[PDB]
Amino acid sequence: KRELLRHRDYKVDLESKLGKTIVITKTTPQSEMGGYYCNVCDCVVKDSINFLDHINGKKHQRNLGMSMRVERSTLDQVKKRFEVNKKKM
Amino acid sequence: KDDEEADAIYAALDKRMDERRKERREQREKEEIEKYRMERPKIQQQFSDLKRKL
Amino acid sequence: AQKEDMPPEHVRKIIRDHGDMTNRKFRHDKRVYLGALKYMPHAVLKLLENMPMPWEQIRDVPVLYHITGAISFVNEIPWVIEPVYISQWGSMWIMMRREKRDRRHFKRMRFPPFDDEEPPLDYADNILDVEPLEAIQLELDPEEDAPVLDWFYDHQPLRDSRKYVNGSTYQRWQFTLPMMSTLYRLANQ
Amino acid sequence: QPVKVRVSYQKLLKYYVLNALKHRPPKAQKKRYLFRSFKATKFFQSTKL
Amino acid sequence: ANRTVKDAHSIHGTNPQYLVEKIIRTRIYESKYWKEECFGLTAELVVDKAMELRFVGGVYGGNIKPTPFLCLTLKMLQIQPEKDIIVEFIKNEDFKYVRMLGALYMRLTGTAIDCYKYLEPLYNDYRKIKSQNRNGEFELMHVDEFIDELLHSERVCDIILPRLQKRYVLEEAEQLEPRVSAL
Amino acid sequence: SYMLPHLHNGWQVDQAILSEEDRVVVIRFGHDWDPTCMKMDEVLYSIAEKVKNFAVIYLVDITEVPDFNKMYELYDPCTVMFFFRNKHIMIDLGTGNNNKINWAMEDKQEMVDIIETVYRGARKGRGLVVSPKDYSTKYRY
RNA sequence: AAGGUAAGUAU
RNA sequence: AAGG
Repeated sequence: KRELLRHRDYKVDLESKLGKTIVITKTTPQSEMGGYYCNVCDCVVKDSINFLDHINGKKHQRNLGMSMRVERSTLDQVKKRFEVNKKKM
Repeated sequence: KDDEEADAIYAALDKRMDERRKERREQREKEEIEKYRMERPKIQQQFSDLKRKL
Repeated sequence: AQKEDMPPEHVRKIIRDHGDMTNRKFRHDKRVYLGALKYMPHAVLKLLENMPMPWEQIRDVPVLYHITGAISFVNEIPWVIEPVYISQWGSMWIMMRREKRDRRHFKRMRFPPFDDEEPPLDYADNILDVEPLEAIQLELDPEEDAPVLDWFYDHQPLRDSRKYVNGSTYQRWQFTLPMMSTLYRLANQ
Repeated sequence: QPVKVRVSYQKLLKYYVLNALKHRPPKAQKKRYLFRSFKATKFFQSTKL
Repeated sequence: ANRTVKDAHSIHGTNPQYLVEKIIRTRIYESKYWKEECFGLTAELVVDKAMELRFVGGVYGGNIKPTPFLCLTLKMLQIQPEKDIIVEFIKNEDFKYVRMLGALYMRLTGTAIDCYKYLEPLYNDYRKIKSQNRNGEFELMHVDEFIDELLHSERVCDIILPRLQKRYVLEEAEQLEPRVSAL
Repeated sequence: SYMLPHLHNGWQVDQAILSEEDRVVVIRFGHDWDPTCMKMDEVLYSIAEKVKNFAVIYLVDITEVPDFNKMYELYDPCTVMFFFRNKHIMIDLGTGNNNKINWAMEDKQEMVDIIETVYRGARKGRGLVVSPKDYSTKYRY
């Protein structure tokens, strides 16, 4: 029941907390620690590039009930995408 | 299984390529250690008579 | 019980596919592939010793190749008649000297000829179709070079003439005095 | 002639003489052919290219 | 992911992505653009990202940093689109960059017949475009110049294109009609 | 060379490495019949009593016990490796290979000094110790 | 071609 | 935490 891979419709706020300072204590769990965190995979990553690698990893997709396989597109939907993109602008 | 067959085939081929002078050089080696062995006997041989008396 | 020759397209297809080891279809059996790779220097030695001579455009050579395309050997020893070979190379000497005297600017090749990330060319779609360029060949006078003119500048000349060679093995040669004199005159340089 | 080509001649003669001195008759052997034995096994096919 | 899709077939006897140098492929795979906007791309998604292209080029800067055009080219090499998809990319008229991406993919993977059948008709386009140099600077050229570079230059956009049989050689065997220019 | 204890399978080698908690487990990988191994084993035998307070010496035949050939790159005629508390203690001998002593020594005091340095560094909790003597050259003059 | 590896703990 |  591993669904095929799909593009991320949402951008990732890699630079959201630039310049900010986060105070972390012993009691503070991984949720609010500094860096990047994913609840889907429940992990903390202190890089933008490593976070992108993680969200592009096998385990992260697997925890989403997904698979690394990308579906082969069809001609009709490609043409319709061209048409709708032309109509939008 | 077939990996073993391929390895055996290549090993037999390498052994066959060695038959050009294998027996000649091996008999030369046999006749060459014995030439050296008379002048320089084996260490255990030099103690054979003493060992027998034990 | 002798092994019949395979069509040249069989080895062409075998080399064309299985090119990258990343394919997992043929990874099941690799001992047969790996065990035949240690003889790469032998393939190198047989290939370079059968290099075509400047008087020859295309040289078809017998080829012994692994069943998986792991390695290809040129199963041929370059036997050449010594007077014929010397005369051919003397005529080559004459031709290259005349070309260097005649050609105003000689464009030396660029080494390496191709880019380092450029993959080796496919023979079928790049060389098999294009006609070869003219080779170096001294012009032979039909009057005085007649004893050698017909079979000169040929790969293994007189190989099929049972009068002048023992046979296809190309081991012995029996040449007439006019041919020997013509070859001797062609190799004075 | 230039000095370099004269040294070339002398070095070529040196190689010739060294080859002539160090020559030893080939050792007797049984005729074993590598490519013939390649043809014997099923892993090698023959063609003309 | 990062590997070639299973249903894809080999191109020029190698992996489809291997048409790009391993240095440049490794740099692209580590680029922010590839990891962010090229994690999973179908033909529809490639079309969506293709129109956002503002320039064409290979890599730039002292360190090898790939352009989005090169990343999309490598993505299309990874996930193989059918030939009609490439033609539809080429048949596009509103967007020049999508047509250029399709033409580059056709040059990379298409047969020597296809490189003249589908790219030579693009000589009629002279739209001004911006091309990023290897120093990070941008320069203006035209569509026909890019097509000419694709058909005649060995290396285009920091990619060593596969060998093409010369046009006169193809004409002599008469399996391809000679090009008849509009002028 | 024959007076030292021998280990006859990989499990015995693992147990010998695991058993000693306060001593360096010096294990020589090779063959009792190899001349280089004969020299190294004679050197180890000459010091076996001296270093018994902080080192134990075992000999392993890499043909009888091939379980560590791929792991420890035991493809040399002789090889000496150091373990302390189930950890392989590397040593910077200056030879470019910091994992083992792959040659045969001639000085007992040399080997004793190396064993002592390994023991001290491993007791302090270090995975690499610097040999008191460099071996980038044989000091032959 | 080497004699130019810090030993780690985390993710 | 990510790669074959």
